[PDB]
Amino acid sequence: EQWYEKFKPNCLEQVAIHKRKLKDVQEALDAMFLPNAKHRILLLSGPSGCSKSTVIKELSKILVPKYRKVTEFRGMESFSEFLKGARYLVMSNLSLILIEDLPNVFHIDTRRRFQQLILQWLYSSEPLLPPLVICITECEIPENDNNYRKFGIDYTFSAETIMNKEILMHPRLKRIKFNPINSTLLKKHLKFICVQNMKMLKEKNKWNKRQEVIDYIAQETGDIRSAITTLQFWATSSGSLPISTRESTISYFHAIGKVIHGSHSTNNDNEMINNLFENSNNLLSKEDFKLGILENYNTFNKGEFSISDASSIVDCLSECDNMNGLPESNEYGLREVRKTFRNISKQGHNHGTVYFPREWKVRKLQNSFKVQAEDWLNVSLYKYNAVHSFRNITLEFGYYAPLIRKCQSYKIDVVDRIGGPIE
Amino acid sequence: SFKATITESGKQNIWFRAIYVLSTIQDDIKITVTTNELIAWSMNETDTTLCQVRFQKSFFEEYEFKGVQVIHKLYSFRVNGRHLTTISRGIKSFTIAVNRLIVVIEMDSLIVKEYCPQFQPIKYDPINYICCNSTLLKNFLDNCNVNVTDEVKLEINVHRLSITAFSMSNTISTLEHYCLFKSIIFKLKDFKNFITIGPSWKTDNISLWFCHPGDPILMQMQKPGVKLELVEVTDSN
Amino acid sequence: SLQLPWVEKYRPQVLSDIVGNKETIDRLQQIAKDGNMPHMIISGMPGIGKTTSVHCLAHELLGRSYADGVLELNASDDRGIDVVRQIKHFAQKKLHLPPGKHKIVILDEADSMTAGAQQALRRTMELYSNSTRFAFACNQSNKIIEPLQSRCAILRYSKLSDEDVLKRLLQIIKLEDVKYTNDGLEAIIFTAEGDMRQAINNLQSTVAGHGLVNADNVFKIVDSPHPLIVKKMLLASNLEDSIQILRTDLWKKGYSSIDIVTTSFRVTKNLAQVKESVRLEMIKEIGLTHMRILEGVGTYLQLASMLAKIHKLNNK
Amino acid sequence: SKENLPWVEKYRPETLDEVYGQNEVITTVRKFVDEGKLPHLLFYGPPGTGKTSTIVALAREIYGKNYSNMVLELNASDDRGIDVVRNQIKDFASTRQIFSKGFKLIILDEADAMTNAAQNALRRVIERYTKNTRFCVLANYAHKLTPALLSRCTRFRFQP
Amino acid sequence: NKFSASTVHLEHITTALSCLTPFGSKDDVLIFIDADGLSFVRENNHVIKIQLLLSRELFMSYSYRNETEDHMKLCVKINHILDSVSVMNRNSDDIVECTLSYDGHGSPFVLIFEDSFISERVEYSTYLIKTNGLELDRERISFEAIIKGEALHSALKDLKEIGCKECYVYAKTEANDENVFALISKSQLGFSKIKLPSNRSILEKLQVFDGDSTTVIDGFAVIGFFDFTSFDKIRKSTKIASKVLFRMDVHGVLSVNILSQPGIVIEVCMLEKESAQTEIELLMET
DNA sequence: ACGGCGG
DNA sequence: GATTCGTATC
Ligand SMILES: Nc1ncnc2c1ncn2[C@@H]1O[C@H](COP(=O)(O)OP(=O)(O)OP(O)(O)=S)[C@@H](O)[C@H]1O
Ligand SMILES: Nc1ncnc2c1ncn2[C@@H]1O[C@H](COP(=O)(O)OP(=O)(O)OP(O)(O)=S)[C@@H](O)[C@H]1O
Ligand SMILES: Nc1ncnc2c1ncn2[C@@H]1O[C@H](COP(=O)(O)OP(=O)(O)OP(O)(O)=S)[C@@H](O)[C@H]1O
Ligand SMILES: [Mg+2]
Ligand SMILES: [Mg+2]
Ligand SMILES: [Mg+2]
Repeated sequence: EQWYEKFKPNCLEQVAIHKRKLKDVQEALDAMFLPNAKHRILLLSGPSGCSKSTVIKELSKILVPKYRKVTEFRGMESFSEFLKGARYLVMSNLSLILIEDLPNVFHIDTRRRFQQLILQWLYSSEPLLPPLVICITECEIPENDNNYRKFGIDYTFSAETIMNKEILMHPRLKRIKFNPINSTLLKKHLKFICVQNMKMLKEKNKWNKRQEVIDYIAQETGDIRSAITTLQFWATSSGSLPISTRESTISYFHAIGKVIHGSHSTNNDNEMINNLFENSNNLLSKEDFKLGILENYNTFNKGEFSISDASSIVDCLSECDNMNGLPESNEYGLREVRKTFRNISKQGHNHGTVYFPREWKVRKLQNSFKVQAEDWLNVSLYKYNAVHSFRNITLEFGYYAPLIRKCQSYKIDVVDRIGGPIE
Repeated sequence: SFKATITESGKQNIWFRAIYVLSTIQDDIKITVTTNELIAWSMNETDTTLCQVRFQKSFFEEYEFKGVQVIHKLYSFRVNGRHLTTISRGIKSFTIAVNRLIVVIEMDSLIVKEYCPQFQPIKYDPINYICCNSTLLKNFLDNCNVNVTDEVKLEINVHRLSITAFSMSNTISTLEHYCLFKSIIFKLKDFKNFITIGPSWKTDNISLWFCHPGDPILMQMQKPGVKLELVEVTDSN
Repeated sequence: SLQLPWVEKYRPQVLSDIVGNKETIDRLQQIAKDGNMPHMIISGMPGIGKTTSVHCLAHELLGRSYADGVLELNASDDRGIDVVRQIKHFAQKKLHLPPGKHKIVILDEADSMTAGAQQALRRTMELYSNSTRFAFACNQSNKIIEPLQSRCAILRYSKLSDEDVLKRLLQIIKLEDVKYTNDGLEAIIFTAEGDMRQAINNLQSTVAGHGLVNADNVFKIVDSPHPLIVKKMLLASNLEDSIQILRTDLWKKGYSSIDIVTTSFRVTKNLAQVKESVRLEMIKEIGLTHMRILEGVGTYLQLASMLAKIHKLNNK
Repeated sequence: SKENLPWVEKYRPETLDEVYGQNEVITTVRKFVDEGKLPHLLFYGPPGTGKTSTIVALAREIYGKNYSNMVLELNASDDRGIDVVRNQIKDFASTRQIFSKGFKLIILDEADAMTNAAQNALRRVIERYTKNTRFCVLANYAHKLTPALLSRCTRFRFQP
Repeated sequence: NKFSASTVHLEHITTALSCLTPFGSKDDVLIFIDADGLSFVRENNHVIKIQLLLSRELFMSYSYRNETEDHMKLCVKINHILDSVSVMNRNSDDIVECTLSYDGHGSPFVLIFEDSFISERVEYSTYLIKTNGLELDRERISFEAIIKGEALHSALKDLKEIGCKECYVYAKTEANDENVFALISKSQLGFSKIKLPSNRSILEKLQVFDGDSTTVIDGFAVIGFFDFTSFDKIRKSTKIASKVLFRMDVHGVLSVNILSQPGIVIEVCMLEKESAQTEIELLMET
């Protein structure tokens, strides 16, 4: 049929996966096939076409007939009925259950049901359970049709957003992140396919010029399936049809690094910025990206650059923060940051490591402070007929009121600085 | 090749109810075809339940017979349950025949309705005894909601038989053929449907064949021209 | 009341009448004959032949079974996850096609589909790949999720050149025996800006209005692309000429100030021969002017001030 | 009757004769009407230039007494979401025109306020039922309309 | 009062209102007041129109003292009327005498409910008027079928249960008494057909003409491609229909005439789609 | 007359 | 995209 379906691996050695990752997956899987196995779930996450399920199928074609099929799901509570009958696959029915089919997680209700049902699976009191494996493909979700929801699963389709922290942190859940197929494996396999089609490629007179495309494809995509599809399309072609492969999305920190340091592929700042906006406007249009720029522009040279440049960068960021959510604001801010870091960049710089903004922690602390202040206010209102504005609680009482209400206690009420101390 | 006709009221009702239960077990209901019987059956996503209903040639006014798999020749095919459950939903002559299935409906008001549902050829995929009455289990099971109770316990004793849908429970005094020659747990969304197929052709005993907790349990009912079979898995350990 | 517009009257019916993308069109014809058409995603800009090529491919491939073989779904039709769960019965349908032929599901405007629909389309494309094939047609390929693009062969249609527009215009003219001159057709191509549909519409309007396709008659009913007038205004040396353009060719012609500001933003993004610092300063000034326009001050003085600031940051 | 109306509404043109200032577009649309073929039009210009008047007078010289059964006028005062486009406009376009005055007309006044989803869905209603219907789009700001919609519409600019 | 009508058989007007619900449930309603009777007209998307008529004989008193104009037109919303009469029918078992009233342009539509103890009075606000162009040509009928109400209602219910995204109608009368009338549906099941019988109790009369309603010919069929969204608007009216008359001309307008048992007369006009024809012919020759 | 067909 | 650790291989 199709090369990515006709040349599918028949053994693990034909699977395009790294040796160490393969070892980790193998040992984890075998440990999940033990009578009382610490780990109940195996959440494999990664980009598309990284042999996430290919390797699982091959491994369950060996492990299953050793301690005992893959029983794949077919995507409100239909998944409940499926999993209500996916637990009887016990010994003599041990059949690694693979959930590559995700019950619709773009819908709030069945997303919560998916999460709260996999939790019940995690906390099940049954003494014997089948090895549960979930494959989630990390793919940025494009810009919708004006969707004003703009929720978590409306920006990125990732495990973190489908599952809840507890699910992903549960001691009995093992997560093995997957990486794009390296060019070594990609060339090694795209050449095996060519020594199986050297006949047609010879009569086509492309068998001679095969390693050029085998290398260009291996350098353009980490997707094995897309690589094989592009190879099939080029081989069956006649003329000099352009070799185009699928397009992948950059990461958040990848985009930050591109803005700060740049990209080797392009030494043009304008072209790089325009392409980043064109292909990635679902992240370059979120305030967290500008917060990341502010938090990580000091990771250039480990923070050993002029103060004038830092002042210019932060001043521009502040100016663009009052330009509303306009498209020009980000295009100005990122361009200014890149220009500033381009003029000062040289050779000999041991750049630092970037980090995610801590604004979420500050917001959580603000919420905690609010919760603290409210108790003080109502206590006063019921015990001293006292109404105090939250502004005065945050500027005067938060500090004086607990000091007095504790010192008088020193000789129901608050004895500690409202919202914790200032450090 | 195939031409079958149903020309009675209760027979149409049993056909409808069996078709709906097969449709609610699997989206595509599976019908195989034999020169002496008509076999309809379904499957589950996790391969747990197996409900099969067989219609003998005496159940139809005419049963002429002239993909194909030999074992006696046998045609097996798949057709959508939800589509064909509305066709079988007064009727004077219900004719079914055969790349799309052919079914003819002739109303008592001389209205003839024609449908052409598409079908896909496929291949055929073929202790203690309890003979409790169907209605006693019916009244209890119709009082159990699938959403709130999922499993049913079948504890058989020589003194009495008590069934618990779990913890709503009911007890039936010992039953006609309680041959022990125990405890069994299985699902409920299909048991109620299976026990409610039979009581549609009014003119009523269910047979429970189970061996071990890890072995499947078989349900059998008898009709003058209809055969009923259900096999469900039970928790191994 | 019986004539059809030239855009639809002369829509190609065979792959040989689709100008441009020579290599892509040749590949499509080869797929039409050989068969075994892979999953494809056809991107590009408006008016290039992304749907006139997928429909022609489906015609020349399925042929007589083009009624039970081509399940066409587009934005005008509902395409929720429920629809994707019409796309399943069509795939499960068995039709006796010639060897090498497969059913085609033409999902026009796949960039507007919901993500749940795409996540289910993956299931359909995985379980029924041996009987039916999917032909996505879109304007921006990034709107299709990466797992779907992984299973498909991406074919990007480039902008139609002036020669492939002139050749099709000459064909249509010879069929419609209209009168022309070289300068008129050059102006039609110039205003088309790589759009075949816009070129046909402009030619039809010029023929209807006057009859003779010359430069004057074309330009008195079709205006020169305003992005190019914005670019001319932004690249002026002194402020006199820039403000002069802004007034005569943009304000007195009826273009809205907000349109001018948005076009200026895009022009600046794609501007050449300008330093990066200058470009980002101009972007900032254009953003400030956009802010002022959106707040209510849609006046010519704001645009004049923006051009003055741009000149000020150019000359230093 | 028409003596207690504001002068802006009392002096609304009723025929294409009374629309002044815009000569080229009026001449072109008159020739289009006479020739019997009317393409998908798009009228662009500053407010109060005579776009609504022009299209309404054109649809009165194209239909007549059946200007109420052949023309479907939707504007910003009406909901024009994705459901509206998929149902009301689609059913108006699919149905037959009782043969009256050839094709039916759909006037989308103030289309710049329409959401992008509706404009994207209207693309395959404009170019599928072009044999029975012709769409007219009136807008003051062209940046709010999708480029695909601009591609399939003939642009006429209403000068000040 | 320029118009006044009184009745106690409120079930008739209730059925009139429930037969007007299918044509949208929150929109404007046109009421035409003339000496002959009381008529409600509704139009949806310029593609389908209903016209119910309550004759003078349904009211003991029907004055119509208006003299300046022969007919009076008023536009009132239907959601207001529905929401009012819904709570008024709470005690419908009482002997209620409904009284319609209208004093002319600018005056509200009054609807008084007197139980001999309580006299509820409601004044419905009248809106400006935006409905005849959607009428078949009487000299161009291509087929004329008279069908029983119960059979048509059952067929429509079946088509609803099958989904029936699109619908087709057939009208062929062959040389003998071979009156063929069928309602084909394009549904999930595929190509489903509901054939009305040729017997005279269900199909009283089928006559196919050459677009002139005068020349009868056999062997030729008239095909109508209708959207079932519009075709289901007559189901609620056929539910109470004794006999249903179907008429279509070559311009693609289907006029469903429903008569109830005197009762109420319902006229539905439906437009035909642009448009499978050979598939229709091949399925019905088979 | 009772069972089935908001985030 | 950067650093740091760890291989595998020529
Ligand atoms: N050497 C190879 N190793 C692995 N997979 C291969 C190889 N050659 C061909 N393939 C095929 O490439 C495809 C890879 O699919 P997978 O990566 O397992 O699915 P996936 O990771 O979920 O990708 P997405 O996100 O679903 S599109 C399968 O269809 C394989 O059969
Ligand atoms: N390659 C081509 N050769 C000749 N005419 C073409 C070509 N491409 C488009 N056209 C004309 O454009 C009209 C059809 O437009 P389409 O090809 O469907 O546009 P499109 O490429 O699909 O852009 P979108 O996605 O619909 S905005 C007809 O008038 C065709 O004659
Ligand atoms: N060319 C004209 N000749 C005569 N009166 C005109 C002309 N243009 C506009 N008017 C008058 O101005 C009024 C408003 O113009 P309209 O055509 O109704 O609206 P418009 O010009 O389309 O502007 P917008 O975009 O709808 S706000 C009309 O009712 C006329 O009275
Ligand atoms: Mg996979
Ligand atoms: Mg297109
Ligand atoms: Mg207007």
